[PDB]
Amino acid sequence: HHHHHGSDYDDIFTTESALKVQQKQRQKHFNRQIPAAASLIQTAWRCYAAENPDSSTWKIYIEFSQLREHHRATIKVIRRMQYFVAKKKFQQARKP
Amino acid sequence: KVQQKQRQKHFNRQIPAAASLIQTAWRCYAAENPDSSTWKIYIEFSQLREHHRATIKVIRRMQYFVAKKKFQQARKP
Amino acid sequence: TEEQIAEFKEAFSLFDKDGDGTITTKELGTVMRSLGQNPTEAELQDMINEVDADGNGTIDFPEFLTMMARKMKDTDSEEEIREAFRVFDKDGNGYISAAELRHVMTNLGEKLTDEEVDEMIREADIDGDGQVNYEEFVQMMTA
Amino acid sequence: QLTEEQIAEFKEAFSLFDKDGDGTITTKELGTVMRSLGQNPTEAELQDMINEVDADGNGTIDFPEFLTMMARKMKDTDSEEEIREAFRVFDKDGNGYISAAELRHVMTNLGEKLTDEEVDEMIREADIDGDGQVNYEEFVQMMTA
Ligand SMILES: [Ca+2]
Ligand SMILES: [Ca+2]
Ligand SMILES: [Ca+2]
Ligand SMILES: [Ca+2]
Repeated sequence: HHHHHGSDYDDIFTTESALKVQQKQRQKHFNRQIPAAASLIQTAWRCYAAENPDSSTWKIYIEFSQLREHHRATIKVIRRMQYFVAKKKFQQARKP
Repeated sequence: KVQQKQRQKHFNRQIPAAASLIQTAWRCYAAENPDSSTWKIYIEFSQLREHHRATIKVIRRMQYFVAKKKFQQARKP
Repeated sequence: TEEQIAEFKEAFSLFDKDGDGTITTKELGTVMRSLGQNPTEAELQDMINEVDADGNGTIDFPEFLTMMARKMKDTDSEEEIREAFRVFDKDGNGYISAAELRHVMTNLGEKLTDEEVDEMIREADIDGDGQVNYEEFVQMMTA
Repeated sequence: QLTEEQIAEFKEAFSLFDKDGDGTITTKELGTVMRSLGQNPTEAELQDMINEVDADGNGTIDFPEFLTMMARKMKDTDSEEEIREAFRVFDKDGNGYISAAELRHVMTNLGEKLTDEEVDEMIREADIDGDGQVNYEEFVQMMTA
């Protein structure tokens, strides 16, 4: 439990494969960046596109596009029936 | 020409009929156009849409902020 | 055509939850009630009687196809629409008042929402000062 | 930045995730909405999502925490430069341009995997081509306005 300056130059440490193998550390590090950068671009754009109500990033939701396509289909059919009824009833109304 | 009451009541039934023909014809025309909304007359489904898009917009930005933070860590040595 | 036959087959199934290949009034009434509408047995009878051609009271798939394939954009029926417009036109020529249109569209027949007749009126883009020429409209509906 | 029914808007949005009425959004609450329609988030991902919103660290979100997140913004800030350097990762040449076909790859085959039709939208919003060019600096300030 003491300490004083020893002043000895020669070294028998045999010390310096951590040089080009610490490379690996900074390749793993860049390898992490690729998924992260791709995700940032994707999530940013999907926030942009989402503000556009018709621009189809909404088609990625299958059930609801389904549901809309079924919704519109029912309406068109009904509306055409109502038309043909309104059509016949009008020429009834006109014939003396 | 007393039989005008019959001829007028005859016309009286033509007015609702004409109005309906115009309305049913246009609603077929408006229907082929998917955004142009005669579809806003369907309340619960329009609400269902707004509820749908609301949920997405919220979700999509939680994912943004997560993607945001995860990128900042990926950049930091 | 390929596209649309498949489309019609799917639309038919939307009204026929039964899978039996028939569409009854209660089937049709259910679809319209699900869409927030309140039709009556008469109106449903009328709708079906205009489609059902064999008089059995219900609609099959061939009968359904015939109505979907039915003409609408035709030489004969845009003249049927034009004279419906002529009913409301008193003067004699070809304009109906812009204010008058909103009145009859919103307050008569099937009625109509103000946003819907806004779409009509901006689909218009005609005004002497406030006047819509109706034959242009019928030819818009008929292209 | 704040109006009348911007607030009523968010109050309803909060209630869409909270079927509880308790004023709380849990992972099961969030997981259900995503699983409702229509994707498959693991039991992970959800905590991350919530931990980025939850600021008092009790594992769930209340309405003020929900407000803070949408008070938060993308275009009004710098983070345009955060997106930019995410683009620089893929640009090898050093020029401000990334290949049109390369963008197709990274948007569809990496990360959250966008659809083909989605990147078409990106590419038509692009309107940039020498070979095909896509200066990602204009894409950045397109998203941020
Ligand atoms: Ca049946
Ligand atoms: Ca039949
Ligand atoms: Ca709750
Ligand atoms: Ca909390």
